[PDB]
Amino acid sequence: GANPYARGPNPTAASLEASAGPFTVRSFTVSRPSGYGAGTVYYPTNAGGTVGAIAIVPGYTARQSSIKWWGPRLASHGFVVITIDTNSTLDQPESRSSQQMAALGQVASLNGDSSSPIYGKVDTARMGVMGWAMGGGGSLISAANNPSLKAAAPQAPWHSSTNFSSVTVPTLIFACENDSIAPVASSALPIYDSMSQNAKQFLEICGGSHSCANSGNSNQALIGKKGVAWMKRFMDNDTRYSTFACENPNSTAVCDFRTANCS
Ligand SMILES: O=C(O)c1ccc(C(=O)OCCO)cc1
Repeated sequence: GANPYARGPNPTAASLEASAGPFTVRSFTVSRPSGYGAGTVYYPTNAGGTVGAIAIVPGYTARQSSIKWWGPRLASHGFVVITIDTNSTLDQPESRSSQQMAALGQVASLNGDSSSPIYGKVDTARMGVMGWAMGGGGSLISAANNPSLKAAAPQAPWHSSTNFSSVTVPTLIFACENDSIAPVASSALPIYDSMSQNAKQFLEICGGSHSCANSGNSNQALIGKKGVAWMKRFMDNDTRYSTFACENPNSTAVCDFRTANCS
């Protein structure tokens, strides 16, 4: 019958482009981080069923502020979102992946903690990974190592190897045209081209610096619609989002669009 994971009203371009989704969001600071530096958990208060969880990691030198906008944007659509600070702001992609996974593990633990605001709010079997730059590379390593993850959506990713041919997890790569830190042509695009087994998409923002998908970006309507639609489609199996997830958005803000194996 019905998809047991579907949450929220039927989507529209306007409802996905809006600053906020349909659910009320609250947040808390993790009192004792397990395996990472610090975290903030964003959650819907009124989703109507258990929701999946997404862990988001910053880039080199960076903190939760760089990635914070995703917490309310995704949680308002029916997700538990943990944004993390790493043990060191100078940790590399492998370590960022371990930390990201440790954060997912703690979100799973908090689902079982009767003192937590997310007690019984999480479907621990449905998880996703995001992150910026080295954190984007960490997210891809997470996906490679943990193929039960349901979706990945890194931004301006970098890793010392571009070979992510082992990834079977649906992966959306946000890229920034004018990235001077992790140039598209040597980083995000080779990573995208490596992936052969999965649903995948590539979305490059015209004129974007390395921070083009960070908090305070000027394309939150398009980037947020894409990120939410990809997570809805693949973490929730929610085919109401198939077109939003798979379409070329036909946008003057998009300077490179690719997709494969999307339905
Ligand atoms: O996470 C980062 O922001 C970060 C990512 C990549 C690099 C880097 O030096 O890549 C070399 C090629 O451009 C440095 C910082």
